[PDB]
Amino acid sequence: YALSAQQLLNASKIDDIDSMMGFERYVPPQYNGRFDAKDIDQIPGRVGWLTNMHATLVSQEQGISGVDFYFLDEEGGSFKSTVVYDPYFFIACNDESRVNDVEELVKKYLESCLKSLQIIRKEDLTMDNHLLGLQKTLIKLSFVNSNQLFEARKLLRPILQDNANNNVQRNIYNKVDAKHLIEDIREYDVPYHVRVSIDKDIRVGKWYKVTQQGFIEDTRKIAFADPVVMAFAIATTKPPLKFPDSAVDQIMMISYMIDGEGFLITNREIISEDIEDFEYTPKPEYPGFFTIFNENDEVALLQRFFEHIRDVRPTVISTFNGDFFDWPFIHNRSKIHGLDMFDEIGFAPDAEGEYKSSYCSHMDCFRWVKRDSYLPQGSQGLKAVTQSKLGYNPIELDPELMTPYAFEKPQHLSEYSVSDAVATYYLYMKYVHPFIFSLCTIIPLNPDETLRKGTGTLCEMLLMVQAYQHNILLPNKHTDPIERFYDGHLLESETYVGGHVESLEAGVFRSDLKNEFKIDPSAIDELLQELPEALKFSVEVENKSSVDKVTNFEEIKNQITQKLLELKENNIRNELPLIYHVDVASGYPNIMTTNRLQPDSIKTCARKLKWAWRGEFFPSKMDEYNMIKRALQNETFPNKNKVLTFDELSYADQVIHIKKRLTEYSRKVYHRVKVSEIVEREAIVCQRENPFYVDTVKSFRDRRYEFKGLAKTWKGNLSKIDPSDKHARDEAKKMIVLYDSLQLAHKVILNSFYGYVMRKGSRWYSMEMAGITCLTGATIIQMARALVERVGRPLELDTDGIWCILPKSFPETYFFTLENGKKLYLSYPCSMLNYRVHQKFTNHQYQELKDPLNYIYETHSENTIFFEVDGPYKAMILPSSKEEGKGIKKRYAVFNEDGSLAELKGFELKRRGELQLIKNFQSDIFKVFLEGDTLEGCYSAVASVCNRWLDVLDSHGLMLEDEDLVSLICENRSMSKTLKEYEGQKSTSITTARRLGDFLGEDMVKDKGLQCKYIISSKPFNAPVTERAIPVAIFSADIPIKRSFLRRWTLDPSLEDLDIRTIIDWGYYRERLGSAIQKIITIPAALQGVSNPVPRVEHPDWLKRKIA
DNA sequence: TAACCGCGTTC
DNA sequence: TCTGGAACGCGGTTA
Ligand SMILES: Nc1ccn([C@H]2C[C@H](O)[C@@H](COP(=O)(O)OP(=O)(O)OP(=O)(O)O)O2)c(=O)n1
Ligand SMILES: [Ca+2]
Repeated sequence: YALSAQQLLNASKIDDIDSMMGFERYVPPQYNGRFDAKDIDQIPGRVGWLTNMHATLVSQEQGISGVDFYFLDEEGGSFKSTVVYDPYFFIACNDESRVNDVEELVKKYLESCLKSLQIIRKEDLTMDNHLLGLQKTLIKLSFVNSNQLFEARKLLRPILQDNANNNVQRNIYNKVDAKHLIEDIREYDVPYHVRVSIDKDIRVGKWYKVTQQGFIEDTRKIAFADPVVMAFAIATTKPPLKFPDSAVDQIMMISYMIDGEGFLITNREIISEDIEDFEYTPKPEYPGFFTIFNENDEVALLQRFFEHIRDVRPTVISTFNGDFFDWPFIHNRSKIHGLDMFDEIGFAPDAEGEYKSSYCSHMDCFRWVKRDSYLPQGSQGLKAVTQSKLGYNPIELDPELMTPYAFEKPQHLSEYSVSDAVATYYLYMKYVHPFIFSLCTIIPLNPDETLRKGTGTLCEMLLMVQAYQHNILLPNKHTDPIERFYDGHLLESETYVGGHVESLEAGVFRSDLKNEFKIDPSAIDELLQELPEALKFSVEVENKSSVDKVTNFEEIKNQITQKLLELKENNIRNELPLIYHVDVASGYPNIMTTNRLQPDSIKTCARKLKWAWRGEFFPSKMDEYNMIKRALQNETFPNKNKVLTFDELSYADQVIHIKKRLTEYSRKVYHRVKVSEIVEREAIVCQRENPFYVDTVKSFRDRRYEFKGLAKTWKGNLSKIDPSDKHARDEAKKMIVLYDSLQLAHKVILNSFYGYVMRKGSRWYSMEMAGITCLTGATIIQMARALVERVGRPLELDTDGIWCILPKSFPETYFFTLENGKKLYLSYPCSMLNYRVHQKFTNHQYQELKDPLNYIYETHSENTIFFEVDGPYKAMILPSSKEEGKGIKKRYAVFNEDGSLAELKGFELKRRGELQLIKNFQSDIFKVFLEGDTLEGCYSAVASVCNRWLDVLDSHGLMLEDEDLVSLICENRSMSKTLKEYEGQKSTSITTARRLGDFLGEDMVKDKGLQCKYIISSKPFNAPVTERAIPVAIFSADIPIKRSFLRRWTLDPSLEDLDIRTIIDWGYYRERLGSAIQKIITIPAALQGVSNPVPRVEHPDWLKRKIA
């Protein structure tokens, strides 16, 4: 209909644009010989590196469905080739002996849109006897295009919903109709291009030969082709204190880089003078020679950008958040200027509002930064990312100086624009491009989708490929019920008990300051009894060798035994510690694969595993619940298109009202509004189920292990280089960052296999399997702690890792020597626990198909759960709570032996936003715990820094320049949603957002993600802090505006002193600094037996009493 | 006091 | 239409 025409027309537009960019549709010659990959060089065709793919319509050259594929050929050119393929989904039946009856129904019922029918079989993991070869019979419906596939779904849903409802009433005194035989539709929601990419085993990033028969992968060709890559960034005018408006604000410059060649177009109507060619090579490996394009006016600028793009023909354009700032600005500045960007460069927004093209992938690096970098949110800006992954500081410029510096210091502003471009091209080439394009080789998505789709969706794609290739029927996307009940109470949420976290000790621990250890002598007895087989376990399992080939096994056994035996005779010791960290490698994935954990396996073929369920429900019983429902049934409610009734509403809106009224009732009759209960649960895990899910996790884990191991290889290569070989250590350090980043980008995707069984809309949902994963790790990590606390002092614990200190005389690291001369590394702290993990947690019931033809299985033991050890570290600093007895989890600082920071967890320094005074305070303070000869001398050095920070606040800031003051006292906080979505809520961010609007206009709060830079006033006295919160920007406006809003915000019309120094609630920030000093310095010092080093910060009353 | 929320962390 | 999980710290309101 009118949908077809729009789609056929779009295909014609896209076809013309592709040809302008060098993608003419290529048809390979004919061949009547056998189609075999071995004979690839003789089958006529064209070879090309696959760079993109998109669904389209074809007109015998109604529309025909197909997928365009974009190639770069070996002769420096490009072409595209199309594959047609009939879209299809399946109809399931509830009586396989009458499948033809249903077949003859839908042939006539779907005669308007059906192209062909077929009876096919697939394996159904929910079917009885499916592990014996019994398959489910289905009707495969096929169509000419996707719109016809959707037309059939619209005709098939009435049948499915009518069968779910009961039958009509005819003769009350009384072979079923074939319409009732339709059980369900299946695989109806697979995106078409994912369907073609899976069924035809085509992947972006591989080499193919487009022949008449099909696509032949050329395994001979190895390395990727080199696409023409461009990355650009723009700079716009901006009213002071406000945001750029693509309506009124013009753009001044566009800076970009094409394969290393730098460019910068300028808008002379805004920037004052012509800019000469200049260079920005921030580090030697980032060459940046920039040729300038000075143009009269904005149109002239935009056509250079469009003409240059048209001439170099980029197949990848990279930006940094250019999907929601840059591209929409260029578009609107092209609309006002009468330029159609789509006819110019083939770029346009899509359904999600992101800007895309047919021939060119848009690589928004911010998506990679946000999803795969593993960097914190505070470190996700371009400057922080450039500092972390590129190893240099890019040029800075306060955005309020950008519009003026187009006039005053243009060249200064030309160096900032090129900086953003240099950092973006090399961020893409070094990190984003290799990662995403490699991922495309195994994921049936094009580059644009591999970069932006959620990691759970990426997992589902990987799993569907396995499911299809093993002829397993795809389950339909899971749907959660609108209401669930527990014990007669309406549930508000349910979950499983997740990871185990423990705060066990606080204070400073350093390798030069002795500690007191109490060694359980029975513990040493157990280690001595397990020592012979633990060392064998290290040889044969941990290093995949044989004790027959090690030549110092007895020496090592004796040295460890001697060290252990002395520790037993002296169980009370005051020694230097060893600050060690043990962590299970890929904990949850390895827990899953060890126990054959997968959603379809939750049902000696049965392994019972326990998990913990936690529910949150209303205190109201049924008898009450029904009462509030019938109350709302008698009420009127507004329409949404002039008044409706409860039952005339939707089910969703119904329970929305029920929940609100249920909360109110319980808050009165019960006072409590939500009750939480935990119940232990068991689940059967079949050990014989088709392991397509488990095997997918095992493969992707092994994929990550590759890069994780290379990061450890090169960490050792760098430790072997002499400090004088400067060029060698830089290459080694660059390898370390590259592989550490690659293994980290694989980490989120990996652990998303564990999270996917709880994702909304998941095809393989199982709360039980996730709950079992969490409880098992909780058992292992506590088993490990139970041993550490008997031999040393565990400090902190989270999920699968333990930080601890061990006596200096505890057996540490050893090196088996093989007859080959090669050595094997052994760390006894790790091997003692790994022998226990493999004594108590191995799955002895793991099963695999031996003979698949006769369906014979074998049973073996499996366990891939290993602690890895890092250390020994120079220092660890763990903070303590302000409340008595409580600890602080997920926060500490760790230092390497050479004095550099190893880890910094949780603290405000790294968190996004937060109070700059506390941020800057933490930066200066942690490195100071390294000073001092004794523990008491250590705390004194930190107190010196403390009292300097207390001095600036006690002096009401009089010691800082007013520029350093506006930065130290400000606190930034982001707003996830728009301010209108926070109605009925008070906070400092909301107040700042409201006042920013009453002063700079509602056009500021128009967009979510607003940063609220505020300072708290002492002005409304004894008033809630959420009200005394002023936008920092007010101290930067003209004086009348400042006083009006100030006096109003202070409730003091007698206010003429508009100096920020007088408005600040110094006592508030003095108390904030106090809580920081208490938790990092003084209160941990008390738990370590050192009197308050910072007496100006008084101890809590409970601490002063315990001191006595 | 304890429940409770928003944000951004550690797993 | 998209869309991995739970545990936790902290400032701040609220019952
Ligand atoms: N983003 C994350 C981080 C962690 N986890 C869960 C699953 C992990 O198995 C477990 C432990 O977290 P780690 O940081 O130890 O991650 P891994 O054990 O997977 O990796 P590593 O080998 O680096 O320890 O926490 C998760 O689900 N999602
Ligand atoms: Ca781990």
